[PDB]
Amino acid sequence: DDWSKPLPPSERLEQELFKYDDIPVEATGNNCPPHIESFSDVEMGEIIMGNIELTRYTRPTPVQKHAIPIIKEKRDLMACAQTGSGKTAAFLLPILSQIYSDGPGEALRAMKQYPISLVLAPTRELAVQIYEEARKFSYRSRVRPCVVYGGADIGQQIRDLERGCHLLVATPGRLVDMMERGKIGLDFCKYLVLDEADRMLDMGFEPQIRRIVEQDTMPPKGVRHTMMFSATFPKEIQMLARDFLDEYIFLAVENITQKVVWVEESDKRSFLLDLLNATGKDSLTLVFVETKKGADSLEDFLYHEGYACTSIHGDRSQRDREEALHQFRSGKSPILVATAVAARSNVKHVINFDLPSDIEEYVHRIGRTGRVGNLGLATSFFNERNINITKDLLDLLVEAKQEVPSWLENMAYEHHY
Amino acid sequence: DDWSKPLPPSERLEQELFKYDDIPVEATGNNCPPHIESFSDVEMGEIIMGNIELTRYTRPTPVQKHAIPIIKEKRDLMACAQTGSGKTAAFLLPILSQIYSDGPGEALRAMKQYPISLVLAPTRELAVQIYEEARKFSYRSRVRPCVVYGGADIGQQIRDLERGCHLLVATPGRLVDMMERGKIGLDFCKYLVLDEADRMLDMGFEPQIRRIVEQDTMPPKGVRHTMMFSATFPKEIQMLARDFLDEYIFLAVENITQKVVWVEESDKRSFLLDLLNATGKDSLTLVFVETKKGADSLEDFLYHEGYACTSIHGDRSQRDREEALHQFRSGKSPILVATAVAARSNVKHVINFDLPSDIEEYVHRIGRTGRVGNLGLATSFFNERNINITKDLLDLLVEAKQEVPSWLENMAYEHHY
RNA sequence: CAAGGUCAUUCGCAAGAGUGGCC
RNA sequence: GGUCAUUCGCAAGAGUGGCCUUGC
Ligand SMILES: [Cl-]
Ligand SMILES: [Cl-]
Ligand SMILES: [Cl-]
Ligand SMILES: [Cl-]
Ligand SMILES: [Cl-]
Ligand SMILES: [Cl-]
Ligand SMILES: [Cl-]
Repeated sequence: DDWSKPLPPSERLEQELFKYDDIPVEATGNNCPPHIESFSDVEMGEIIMGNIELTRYTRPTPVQKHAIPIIKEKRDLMACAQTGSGKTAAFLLPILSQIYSDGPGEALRAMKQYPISLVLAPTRELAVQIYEEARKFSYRSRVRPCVVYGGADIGQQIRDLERGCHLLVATPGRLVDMMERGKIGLDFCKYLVLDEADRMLDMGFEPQIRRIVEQDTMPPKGVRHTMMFSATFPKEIQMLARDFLDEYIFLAVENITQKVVWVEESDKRSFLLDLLNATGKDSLTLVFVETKKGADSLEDFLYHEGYACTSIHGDRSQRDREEALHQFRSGKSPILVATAVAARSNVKHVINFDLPSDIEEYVHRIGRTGRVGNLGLATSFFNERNINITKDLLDLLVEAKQEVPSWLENMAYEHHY
Repeated sequence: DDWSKPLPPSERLEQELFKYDDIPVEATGNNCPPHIESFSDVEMGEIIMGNIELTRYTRPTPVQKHAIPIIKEKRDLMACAQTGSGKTAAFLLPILSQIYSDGPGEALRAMKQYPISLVLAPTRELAVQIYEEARKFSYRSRVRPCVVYGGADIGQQIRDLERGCHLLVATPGRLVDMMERGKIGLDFCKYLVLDEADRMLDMGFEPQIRRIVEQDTMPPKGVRHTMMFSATFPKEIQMLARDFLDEYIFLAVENITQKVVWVEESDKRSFLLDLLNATGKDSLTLVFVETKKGADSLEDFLYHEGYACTSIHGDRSQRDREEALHQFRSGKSPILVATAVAARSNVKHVINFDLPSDIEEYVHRIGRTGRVGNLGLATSFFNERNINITKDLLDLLVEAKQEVPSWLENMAYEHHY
């Protein structure tokens, strides 16, 4: 009855089983656990780490970087995250990891089915999707996932439950039916997550959810560990979160024309001058560069060429920074040269004089333009010093439905394949 | 009382804690388990895999690649391996891995000290060395190693034991002393390894070893798991192995002048012709090349230049191979051109026309010369295509006390550092 | 003094390419 | 055909190193 010990392998089973808008992400709450950079930063045990290998799962998605460490400290979570941010692994990994570590508990040890974990989904296509990922992370484990949803044969689902159910995925209406039929009890449900809670509300599932969570045998908030996921955060969702969550963490996650052009290092100042000379009366331009001395040298160059500009970087005093922000937003010096210091308001044009080394700085940078309904332009200079970001920038431009330079996908092929 | 679960970390403790002759290696026995290429191919659990990370052990030494899989399948082992082959990790990792997996057993649960594992060493230099390696692999575990040796204060060792001892490292004379004093009992010793058994015999420790292993409470062979390590294998060691081991696996692991020279690809045939033209009357030369058609094209070249040579590679029939070995061994065609097919007798000169991609194939190749008391010569041609083996070949030449080309250690610096 | 990113190398993992060897 | 091993490109993890960027 050790649940941290992996079962004997099975290769037949093995082969059967085996976006960018969400990168500005902030979690706020009491003693919020800091976000991780890799699945290695949390110790989720042999089975979980094993099955992570088998999925070929590489790095944690932005939501996974913040959700996973929150879940592992058994803190409730209200997460506003969209379809495609890696929500499923974000809660399935730490929950199962804890289930392996603790085992089934003396109630189910000295023993209808009692799932230790209940995942509620609005639709059949998402319930099955969550279920399929649960089997991949429960492979070679004694934890058996099940899935239960309306619109299909209830007789076959009943037959699957009786083969054992410790993690249950379900749609609200079909789960209510299984408890009236006395096939499921929630008396030992220590983990409850609600996926796409907004859609679950939109589809009219609140009475079933309140019946599942409040009018029956499920342990209350503070005892059970609760997670809510929803793409939008209207007040209806906030009131359900205050009803269902306890001392929780709030986690929150392209009207911009993006142009990438090839510019050799010795041509960058000339290319910049041409972009500035085509800039309107009082449009503000944000010029991002790599190094503090780069920002210093470039502001002097622009001054000697007759452009009213200013500068800001990490070694600037808070006073020097305020002076630059004054001249910039008064329009007197409408060009601001900055390092990463100014990646994290109403800027019309962001120029990546130097592209950054990682795709996340690129997101933060272009996020200073094209704000709240305005039109924004982001122009980036690219050469051989930037192949380290070829593949991630190409993937981003494709997702953003931006024009992709034909030579850029050619260099992604030639370097990565 | 779960021993697979890691303890809370400890920062202070962490930084407190954190050859090439041995690579022709063969294990023979009944259903001998196959050798591994990485520590990952055997599942030694969270704690072990953890602490391997923390020591930064990257790959298994040749002895480890064969010993570890043998130990994990609970097979006795007689290993002829020298100090410096990674013996300690070879038995410490799988033994501790199993102890974590099984725990202490229901005997020690309901409870002088009873070590589950006893390591016997000839000297305190090796006892302390093994003990320090055991602490690195038992960090954050509930398994406590101890070390006990003559020549030091027995009073301090006694008080270390009663803080708990599950893995005991000891010298024979000081151990028997502890069991006469009733401080150590062997009634639960399921793992026994004897390190440098030859030296232990040389130093006169057989009566103590026979008293420890045969005349007291240690479980007999076939019940306990026994491993013997010794640098030499005289018949005295073999008789001790037949008394102490049960259905065991036998594991067995610089009179060659080695020259490395820079040869561009278009110059190799010219360089080879000069080596052949300086070859004695009835000396046999082995010329190793990379590809089968490389071997074909080179035997044709040597033929059209008037050299009696022959060839062998993987796509040659057993008949074609015997014909080539006939002309080679008779002296009629004293040059044999071969791929790796002939790396694994009385060869005077081995020429690595093409250096191999891995350092293991290199030694197997040079092992065909300088055998049975004969000064052998090994000539290797090197260029840009062989930088992948720069550091392994440089390290090997240094250990072999061979002359190192000054340009070779310079290219190791510029590529790896 | 803390964080993070990139680059070199070492190392385990997958996909891919090339080559070698075994039946 | 089927198995195995090595190397190289890339993806991702850990350490060393170098470089750079931030916070105080
Ligand atoms: Cl439903
Ligand atoms: Cl339950
Ligand atoms: Cl200031
Ligand atoms: Cl050793
Ligand atoms: Cl002694
Ligand atoms: Cl014992
Ligand atoms: Cl034949």
